This record gives sequence, C-alpha cells and structure tokens, in this order.
Amino acid sequence: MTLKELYAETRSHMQKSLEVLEHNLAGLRTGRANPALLLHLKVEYYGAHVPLNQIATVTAPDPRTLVVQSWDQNALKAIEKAIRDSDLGLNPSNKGDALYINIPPLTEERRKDLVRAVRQYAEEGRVAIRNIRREALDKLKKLAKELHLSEDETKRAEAEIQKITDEFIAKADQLAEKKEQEILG
Amino acid sequence: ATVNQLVRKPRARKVAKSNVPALEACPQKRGVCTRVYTTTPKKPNSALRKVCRVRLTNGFEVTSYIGGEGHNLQEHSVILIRGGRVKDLPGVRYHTVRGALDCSGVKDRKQARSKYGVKRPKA
Amino acid sequence: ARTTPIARYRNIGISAHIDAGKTTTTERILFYTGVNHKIGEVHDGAATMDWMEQEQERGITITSAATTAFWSGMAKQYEPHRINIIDTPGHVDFTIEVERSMRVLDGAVMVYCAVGGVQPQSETVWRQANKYKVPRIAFVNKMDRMGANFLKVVNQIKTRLGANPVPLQLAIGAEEHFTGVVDLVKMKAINWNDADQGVTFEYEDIPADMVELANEWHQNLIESAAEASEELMEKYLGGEELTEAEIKGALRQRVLNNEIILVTCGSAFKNKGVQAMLDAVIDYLPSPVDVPAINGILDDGKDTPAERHASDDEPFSALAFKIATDPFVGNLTFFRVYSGVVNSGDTVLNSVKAARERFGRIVQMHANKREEIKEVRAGDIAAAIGLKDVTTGDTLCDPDAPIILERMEFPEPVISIAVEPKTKADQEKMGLALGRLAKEDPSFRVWTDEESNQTIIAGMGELHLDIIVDRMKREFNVEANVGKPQVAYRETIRQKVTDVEGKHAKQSGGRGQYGHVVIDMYPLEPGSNPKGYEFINDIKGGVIPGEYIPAVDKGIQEQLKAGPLAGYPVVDMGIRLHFGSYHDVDSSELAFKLAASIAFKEGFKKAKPVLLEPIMKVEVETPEENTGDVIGDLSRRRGMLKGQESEVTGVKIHAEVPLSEMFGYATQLRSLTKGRASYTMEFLKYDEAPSNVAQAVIEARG
RNA sequence: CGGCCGUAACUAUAACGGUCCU
RNA sequence: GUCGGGUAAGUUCCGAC
RNA sequence: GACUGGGGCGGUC
RNA sequence: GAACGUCGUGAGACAGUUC
RNA sequence: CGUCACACCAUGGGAGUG
RNA sequence: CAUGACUGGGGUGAAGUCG
Repeated sequence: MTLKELYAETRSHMQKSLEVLEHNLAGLRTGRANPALLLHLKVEYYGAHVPLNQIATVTAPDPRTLVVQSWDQNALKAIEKAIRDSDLGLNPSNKGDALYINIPPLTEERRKDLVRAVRQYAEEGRVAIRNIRREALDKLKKLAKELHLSEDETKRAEAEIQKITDEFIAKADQLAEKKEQEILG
Repeated sequence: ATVNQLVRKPRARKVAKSNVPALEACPQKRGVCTRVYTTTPKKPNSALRKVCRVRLTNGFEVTSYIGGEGHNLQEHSVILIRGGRVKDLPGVRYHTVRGALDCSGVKDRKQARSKYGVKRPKA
Repeated sequence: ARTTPIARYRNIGISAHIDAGKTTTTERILFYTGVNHKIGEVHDGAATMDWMEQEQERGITITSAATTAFWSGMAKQYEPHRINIIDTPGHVDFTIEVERSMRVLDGAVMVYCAVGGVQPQSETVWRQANKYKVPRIAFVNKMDRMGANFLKVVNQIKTRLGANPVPLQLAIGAEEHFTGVVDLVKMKAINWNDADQGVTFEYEDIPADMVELANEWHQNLIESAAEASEELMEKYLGGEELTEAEIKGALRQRVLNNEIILVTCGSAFKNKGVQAMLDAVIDYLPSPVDVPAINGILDDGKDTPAERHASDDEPFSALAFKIATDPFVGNLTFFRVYSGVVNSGDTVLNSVKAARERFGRIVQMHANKREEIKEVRAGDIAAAIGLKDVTTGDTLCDPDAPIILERMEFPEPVISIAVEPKTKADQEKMGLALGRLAKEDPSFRVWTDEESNQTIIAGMGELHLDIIVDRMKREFNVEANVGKPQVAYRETIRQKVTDVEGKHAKQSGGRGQYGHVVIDMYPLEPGSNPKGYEFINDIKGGVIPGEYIPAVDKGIQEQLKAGPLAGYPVVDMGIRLHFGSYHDVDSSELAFKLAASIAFKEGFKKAKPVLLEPIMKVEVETPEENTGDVIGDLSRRRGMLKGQESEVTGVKIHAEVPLSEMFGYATQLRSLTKGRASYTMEFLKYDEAPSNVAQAVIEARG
C-alpha cells in the first residue's frame, strides 16, 4: 500500500458511495412534481428498458405545477404513466404537448413525507462516503506502517482522505440542492 | 326470575342498533361522490362490482353501491344514497338512487323500470 | 293591456359600440325617449338627471309614460304612442346571438363614434348582419370630438363597413364648438341650448363656410332618394327636384328594404342633437305592423311551415330574448309577444326543446320600478318569473302548440377562456363555481375531468363570457395557466421484443409452485381499440399446462396494465407465449399467482409505447388582415392550417390546433390577432400525431 | 453478550433465507 | 436532527421520535 | 540526545 | 470545578458533547 | 393458531391545541 | 365536545412470510 494506489482505490469506492447518494436522493420519487419523480418509471423503448431522458424533458414553473414536455403526442402519454401512478401520484392535465399538473392532496402533502425521506437518505449516502473514508483510513494505517509514517503523519493523511470525502460531501450537498429545485418545482 | 327479583331489576329492553350511519331517520340522503371504485366481492362470489365513497350532506362519509348494468358517475357528480346494504361488498351498506340528482340511470332497461333509470321506453 | 295598435308600438333597437360612450349614452337614452324619468327636468345641466340618483338606471326601455319628451302630433316625431327600445349589439364580430337580438327589434340605429369613424368592432358585425337582413340608420355620435363633420365619418362607413352611407344632415360647429344640427329634410337648423337636452332651442344660422356643405348634403339626399323608385330616378337624372313628400317616401322605402344607411349627427356625450335623430327612428324605422308575425316550422320533424300573426284571438306565441335571475322568485325570462295573450297562473309550452312550462307570476320591469302585471296582450313585452326550459332564444307558446320559433338555440359555440386551478385549494373553489354557473346558465360550457383537466369556460353573450371567467378567477380565486381540457385515451403499444422471462420454481407458497413463461411481444395495428390485444400460443400446453394457459396469462395481463406503459393498459399489442416450463400435469390457483407475479416483474421493462393526444378543430373567424396573424397564433400555439377560405369581413381559417396545447385559447388568440378573432373549438380526432398534423403544427411554429 | 449477503404487491424497510466466527 | 406546537417570520422554548 | 526554516509530531543521525 | 464518548499504561488530551 | 409485512375501518392513550 | 406529532390493541380484508 502506497498513497497513490490507496487514493486510486478510494476515488473508485467513494464515487460508488456518492452514486449511492445520488440514488438515495432521487429514489423516494422525490417531492411529488419532479423529474426524479419519473425515473421510478423507466419506460420501455425499442425493446430496451430506457431511462427517462430519452422519452421526455421535465420543466417546472412553480412547486405546484409540473410541466412534462414530450415532443410527440404519443410520447406525452408514455411519460404520463410516471407523472400519474399513486406513489409518483399526481393528476395531469394536457397543456402544451406537455402536461401541466394539478395536485390532488390539499395543496400537496405527499411531497412532504417524501422530501424528509430524501434528505435523510442523502445523509445515509454521505455516511457511506465517510465509512469509505474509514476503510481508506484503515488502509492508510497499513500504508503508514509500511512507509514508516508516524501516528501524526497518518492522521494528517487520514484528514486528507477526509478532505477528499468532503469534496464528495460538497457534491452531495450540490446533488441535494439540485433535487431541492425539483421539489420546489 | 321472581316477582321480588323483578320488582328490583325488571326486564331490560334492547337498544335496537340500526345499521346505517346516514340515519337522521330519512329515506335517502344527498352526497357528492369522492371517487368511483371497482372493489372485489367476498370469497363465495367473484367479478368486480362498482362502488363509490359519498360525502353525505351531514358530513358522514360512506361508500354507496351503484347497482345497474351500466354505471355513469363521476368523481364529483352528486348522487342520492338510499340504503339496503350489500353482502359481497363489506362496509358498503348503501346504494345510489338510480335516476336522481346529478346521477344517471341504467340504459336500454325495459324490465323493472321503477327501479334503475328508465321511464317508459321507445314505445 | 294596450290601447295603441301594433303600428303605434315601435320595436326599435340601439346597435352601439362602447366607443360611442357606453355609460353616458345609455343614461341619456333612458331620459330622452318618451319619459322613463322623473316629471319635467329638461332645462339646464344637472337637474335633468335627478331621476337616476333616486331610483333605477339602465336596461331596455318601454317608453310613453306621457309627461315628458312628446310631440304635438300623433305618431309625428316623438311619441304620443309606445316606443319599445329593445337593445341591438354592434360589438366585436357577428354571432348567432347578435343575429338573434337584431330580429326582436324590428328596426335599428347603428351608432358610430365620430372621431373613430368606423372602428373594427362595428364593421365585422355589420356585413354579416346585412346578409341576414337588418335595417339600420347611422347616428354619428360624439360630435364633441373630431370627425364632427360629414366627410370624415362617411368615408369610413363606405370603406371599413361596406354600406352605402350618404349625408342628409349638416353639423353646426365641430368638436367643443359643435352645438347644433341642421335637419336638411325638415329644412330647419337647430342650436341646442342645454348639455342634456336642448330645451329653449334656437333655430339658428348655418355658418357661411357650411352653407355650401349643407347644399351638397341636401343634393346627396336627393341622389340617395332617387334610387328608391324608378319614377324618382327619371326626375333626378334630368334634374327635376324630388319634393318633401317624394324624399320622405323614399326614406321610408329604402330604410325598410335595407338599401341604404342614412347618416345623422348629434353628440350623446355633450348631449345635443340626439333628440332629432330619435324622432326619425319613430317616423321611418319599422314597427310591429311590419312584423306582427313570427314564422316557424313544426317541432315534430320539419314537416310543415307554420305562420303566426298578431291577434289576441289567435293562440299565444312569444320569443324569449333574455334571462336575468331576479332574487324575487328567480329567473325572469323577458319575451316579446307576437300573437295571442298569456295570463298569470297559466301553463305555456317550450315548443322547441319540448318541455311544459308553468307560467307563474308575470312582471313588467320599468327602468325605475318593478310593477307586477297579470296579463300580456299581442304586441306587449313582459318577463315571466319561473319557466322550465324557456331561456334566451327559446320559444313560448300557448299550453300546447309545437312550432320552432327559435332558429338559433340557447346552446352557443365553444368560445372559451380557460380558468385553471393549480392547487387542491383552487380545485375545491372551482367545483363550487361550476355548480353555481350551471344553475343560472345551462348553456355555458365547461370542459373537465376529475381533479384536473379542468376548466375551459365558454359564455353565451358579449358580457357573459367575460363575467363568468372573471368571477371564478377573482371572487372565488384560481391560479391561472395550468389545467383546462378533458381527455380520454387508449394505448397502441407495439415493438418486436422476443424476450421477457418470468421463472418461478420454488417450494413457496404452500405446496411446491412452479410457473415459467417466456413471452414475445410483437407489433399489432395501432387501432382506436381500448381493448387491444392478440394472444397467439406458439407452444400451447407444453410450456405451461394447457388447462392453465388462460389463468397464468390472465394474471400477467392484469398486472402488465398496471406496470410501466402510458397510464393506459397494454392495448393493440400482440403477445406470443412461445416457451416456458413447469409441471404441465399439475396446477393450483397459487401456482398461477406466483407465475404471473414473476412474469410481470420482468415483463414491464421491454416494449415501445405509441399512443394519442386530442386534436381540436379550431375554426377561427377574424377580419381578413389577420390571415398572417391567425397563422402566427397557431405558431405560438403549435397549430396549423388545413384550408383557409374567405368569409365576409373575415377569413375563416380551418385550423387544427391540439386541444392539449391551449393556454386559455381566446386570450392568446386575441393577443396574436389583435382582438379581432373569434373561434370555436370542437373535437376533431385523437391522433397518433399523423404526418400532416405533426408536420404542419411544427411548420407553423418554426 | 458479532458480522457480511440475497429477499414479498410503487418504492423504501424485510418477518424470511444464506453464510462466516463465537 | 426530524415531526408537531407557539410566531407574519422562532439556530432559544415546549411536546414527540 | 541532537539535527530541525521556533519547538513538538514525523524523518535522519 | 465536574461528567460522557473517544485517545493514552498514565499525568492528561479533543478544530467533540454536557451542567 | 399467533407474530411479522402491507391496505383500509373504527377506537383507547398523548406534549398539548380549539 | 372537536382536534394532535406519535403510540397500543381490536376488526376486516387478500391471503404473503414464519412456524
């Protein structure tokens, strides 16, 4: 174990935890009226199980409407089963070649129970990156003995892994913040 | 018992429990219709029947049966509850009047016109 | 009852746009016409107007209350007799409602703003209205503004509006210095002494500069006159004068046959010269002696024409022309009686939508007071309180008498503005408003589905479309530009994807349960079928037990409809069971439930939806300069044109615009076509986006 | 006075199963 | 911290988890 | 123990 | 001053918390 | 037969709130 | 008497897991 190979491994690992974080934010069907709402409805296209972007675009003018633009008349429908549902639940209206979407609860309330979950799950993702820092640190301890780095040296190097973690924490916050604009859409 | 045992604690009655939330001692009650369901019957029978939650004028919400060979209610249409529970459908101890308020009524029915929604056919 | 005949009843209208001074003109008209105001008060400014500060103003005026604004001769100039002013419209564009109103009144006064000449709103209504026969005289109002001379106003009436206008009056002064009108038919020139009336009027000079004008306008009167009759045309052509009697005869003839539009002047804003014009309405525009009849056809089929004619002895017939909702006992349905008589507490017939009516209490609404009456006679006008199915345009007749006297029904074209909720709070408020609107007006339009797809709102008259939309967005709130149109769909999903495997082969649940299917989904014709759906067994009982092939298949089918698709079930897709496994000699209910469950988890993932969106036939009628602009509106509204043909003052574009793409269509359309358009929106088809519909809409849009 | 992994009807959780060491 | 409450708005406070 | 871009930790003698 | 978690054989310590 | 998932229904307890 | 974060047990259901 040399610093460079630990870092290369860490960069791989942490990225997977950061990906778990992206997942964790996107994966509660977000704050009902979102783009991330609709990736719980991967739509079957060309016999493939295609991601949301290839069948629609999702714009938002306010937190109470969700406009889902689908270039073709047919396409708007196949997106429509993702605005709708009951865990992605909404009641769409046709306005554009897009649905402008009136909210069924009581000026929304299904958006809340999901948004709290999203932020908690986001932190579970961050915790995962920090646990990866712990594993990286464990390896940093082994590396330290091997290259004869002292306790202070390894703890400074561990702090450096923690700073690298914190870049992904910063990105985690950014990821969350992007989902926040969706929630506020 | 015995006269004595009766003079003390006579024969108690029995508060008749009228299975009906939309009581108010009425033949029927107006509603609003929350939605239109299609729940399944009990174990002995099959086939999905039509029902719907109603927001009775007295607040007392309750699902009413929508008998007839042809539904036509909306998630806002105003119907009139009558009574007569239904077995296969539990909790559904009511039925929406056929041919009243903002509801509709069976179509092409030529037998038992009184019931359902029909009044003297094409002659 | 009545004492004055049909002839000495004058059903006359005022067709006047907003630009002539909507408020001022109506107050002044109620005063002017044969007293519908407090006794006297006709000299000097403000005192004239004491009647309206004390009680009711506006309406439509029955007049002849015999104490002010009369003339000395019977049926000569003003009054001695009944003059009923039923209003006419001349705003925006022509509609069936505009046509309908013009027919209740027997004559009309078209009113123009002097400065504006002929504004857009007046012309569009006029050319279309002329085709369905409407006699009009022109009243150049607002002579306290510019255009307060014949030449400016008259060119606009010919050019913009397409009538033949001609001078027969000369104005004295122009703008603020205007104070008089010269009558070139009675040969007086009049200076009005008050800014309300003109009592203590001074017959005055014609200024030297206007002597010439007056003589030319008199000559223009003679030229116009001569066209009436072949005899007059001979005399004119050589040179020979057409005397007072000749011109008077010609004026009556040409106005009643709508061969001309006489031009008069007088401001109803500075309130001088109006009175002279109103005398001419009484003298020369039609009365019920020229229209005592109303003609229908049977309500049962269209078997025979049936003609009504005035006579108390003849059965009742009346045309309802307006509905108001009085808080007294509800809806008052104003009607003009053509024949017969109706008495309070009678049964009358709604002889066009075939309902029996209970004629309750009948009232005549003066513009100052409410007076309950018990009877109406032939020629009388009144409002009945409480009717079953008689509303605006609807026919009233005796207890029974089938006859179509309504030749344009109360349900009217879908010209809509969209009232849109956005929150559940707004959705709740919407529901209350729609219920309320239906009960007062059954002929409004709404488009709606539950919780969303709601509402596109249409009115039934010029005030009406605005009034209904305003109350919903203002008083009862609404957060605009979200939901507005009803929908309904089916899937048409197709794709050749050989695989999805569902294999369950465990000990769960209960006994050992095994079910395995592999299915190939292959394209089936994108129909309009909501059922779909073709199943082929490539391998039958060897892949799942032959006895059980429907149960397993049914379990997936139900579940698949619930999975990733389009919100509309697997429809117009072909499905091929071609492989699978499991004990083909054993089954249980439980086995098909597990088999279906695993099959469904794999199954949702692979295919390729294709469906439909509603396309609306949007027929837009706008003035012809907007051919550009309708196509422009369509571009901003992803819409297209499929034919565009001229229609009178306007062009009629036959556009296809998706129903789905409206944004409060009338508002957008008006903005892009400069307020001049009208439209109807009817379903054309739901579409797969066909080549012409997709290409054309995109084409307009860029 | 423990861990790692897979898992039921929209997800998320996993009563359940597995497995390593006490 | 999260939910609830009080507030026009409550990194404190009170009730929960 | 010292060296040490204060010293200490680290590292080196 | 005192305490918890954590670090240290320990004196004590913390870019932790707590009165 | 009893947990333990779910989904509804009514109901006891509750910082307190009206 | 109405109501409340959360929470307890009861009842149905469709019947799943575990025995």
